[PDB]
Amino acid sequence: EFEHDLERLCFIGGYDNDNDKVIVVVTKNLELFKKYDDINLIKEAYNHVHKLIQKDERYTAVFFAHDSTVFSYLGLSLKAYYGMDYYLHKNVKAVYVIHTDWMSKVAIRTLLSIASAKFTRKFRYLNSISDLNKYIPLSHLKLPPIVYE
Amino acid sequence: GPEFEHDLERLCFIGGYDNDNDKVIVVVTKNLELFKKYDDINLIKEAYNHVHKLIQKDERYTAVFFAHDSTVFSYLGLSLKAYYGMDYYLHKNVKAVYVIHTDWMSKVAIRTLLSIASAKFTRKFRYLNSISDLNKYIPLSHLKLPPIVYE
Amino acid sequence: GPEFEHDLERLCFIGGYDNDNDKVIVVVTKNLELFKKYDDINLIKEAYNHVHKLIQKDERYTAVFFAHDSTVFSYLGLSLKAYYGMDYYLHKNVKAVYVIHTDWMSKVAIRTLLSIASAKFTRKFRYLNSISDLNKYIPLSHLKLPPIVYEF
Amino acid sequence: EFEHDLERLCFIGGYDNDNDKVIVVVTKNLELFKKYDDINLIKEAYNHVHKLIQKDERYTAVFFAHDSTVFSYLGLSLKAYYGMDYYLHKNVKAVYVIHTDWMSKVAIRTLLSIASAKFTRKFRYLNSISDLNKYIPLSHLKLPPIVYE
Repeated sequence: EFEHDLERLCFIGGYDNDNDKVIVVVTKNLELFKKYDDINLIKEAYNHVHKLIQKDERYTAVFFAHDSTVFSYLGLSLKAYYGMDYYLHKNVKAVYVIHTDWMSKVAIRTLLSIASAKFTRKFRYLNSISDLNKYIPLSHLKLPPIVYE
Repeated sequence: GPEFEHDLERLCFIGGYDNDNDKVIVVVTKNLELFKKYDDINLIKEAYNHVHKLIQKDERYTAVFFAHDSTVFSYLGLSLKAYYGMDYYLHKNVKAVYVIHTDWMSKVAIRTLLSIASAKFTRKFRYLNSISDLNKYIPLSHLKLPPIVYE
Repeated sequence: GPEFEHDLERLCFIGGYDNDNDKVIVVVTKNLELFKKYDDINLIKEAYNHVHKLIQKDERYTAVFFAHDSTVFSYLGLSLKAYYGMDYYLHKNVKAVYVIHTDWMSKVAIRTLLSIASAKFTRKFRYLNSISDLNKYIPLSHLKLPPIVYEF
Repeated sequence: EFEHDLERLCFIGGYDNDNDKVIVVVTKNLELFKKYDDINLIKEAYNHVHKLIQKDERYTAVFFAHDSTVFSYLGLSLKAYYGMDYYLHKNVKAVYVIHTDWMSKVAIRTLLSIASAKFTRKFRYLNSISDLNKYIPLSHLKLPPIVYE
């Protein structure tokens, strides 16, 4: 029975401290489904998550990305998570990706950081060293001569 | 070898401290050309490692990027791409970051738009290194976890 | 001046043809070095101008990015970024885009994620240069247009 | 009055051949509000547009971006368009942005080209020049000697 394989790829692991669902997906386990022939997978996957999250439920998603990357399993899991109906995106408290390779780590942090308004507000674009003196005193910094020419 | 770690310090270093006495780490972008002379090294990985020891896991700090003349490019482009894929704590804990470029608008017009179009969905995500880091956000006692987070 | 136009052709040129005799336009990325010598200029706008003369509107072609080098940069990210902000017809009409680089994944890992997370809404957009170009898609006779698209 | 300064920024300019609305936004016309004070502008705007597109209704949207960049007017009109309830994004058939400055044109084309799956499908990452031979024959190419060291 493959409905069991499909239950070790994605399952309800717990219920956090607010009593809302915490659904786990273990991306590396997308390899069990290679053994089947003439399957869809993403429709099987989509109707299964629909069985684990009904409409109106606020939940948390957690992706265990051990032994997968943006170019293999974690790529498709996340692409597939993005293709979900909007209510799944509206109703998540947070998505967690845990432990992937170095590439994908810095791929993810870049995407998240482009999206972090809290952070992109912190930038301040000045035209020369002179205009910095107002915020950080130039008498407080040892700098090479390159920054002065 | 050691010449490499010294070129790292000419690229990124603590220049001084502000009032409230916190680090002001500068990156003299330009100085990335010092690395063109090298054989095989993942520069960006070694550079992330250097910053990680310049600023420890909780201390508010300031960052400033110098890149005055245009050229091809000022490599300011690549320095902020690197800074954007850095650890999360380095973004939450930074007080302000100053770029000195003049022609900045042409650079960061693309990144301003990608930020505009960033979905509301993708602002919910957070990357974590080990599964222990997921505690504090969700207590792992509430959870059955797959056998791979165990030996 | 003329030296600048020559460094442009050393960077991006027509390389050859395939079948039915469609241009293969090579860009050797390591050749962005030639422009560090210069002062002033918007290199990115000059290169966009140069490609426009190398490939006319509706005409299929193949692109090849040569970046086998290493150190600070292969120049492949900077010239792929430049390629992504080119007019839509250059992307519709390219047959294939061969990027010759060893360590390529570590660069395009970031763009693969941004494409994954790109919304379906964003995919509905299109930039047009002039109000005239909109006629193709929605007929302008059907519409009241604000006086601003006019010059009474 | 002020409700009389919105129809000049957003109107149902007409209908396409398939008999669905087309909504014009003229991003420039957005300083007719610096003269008001108190006015929140963003919520009045959302209310106005909600009165031109009914919930179940497919439409087009065109942005006349004459005299605006990603750093003014056009940037806020798009940040605002992105802030809208999901049905406005599900329901558009297309979004046209017309005639902005060179920066923004390049910024817009870049975002769309990351989005465009048909485009990014066309890349093939070969490891060295030798592998290019199976696709484009090197008999056919004038190349500098650099591509061969």
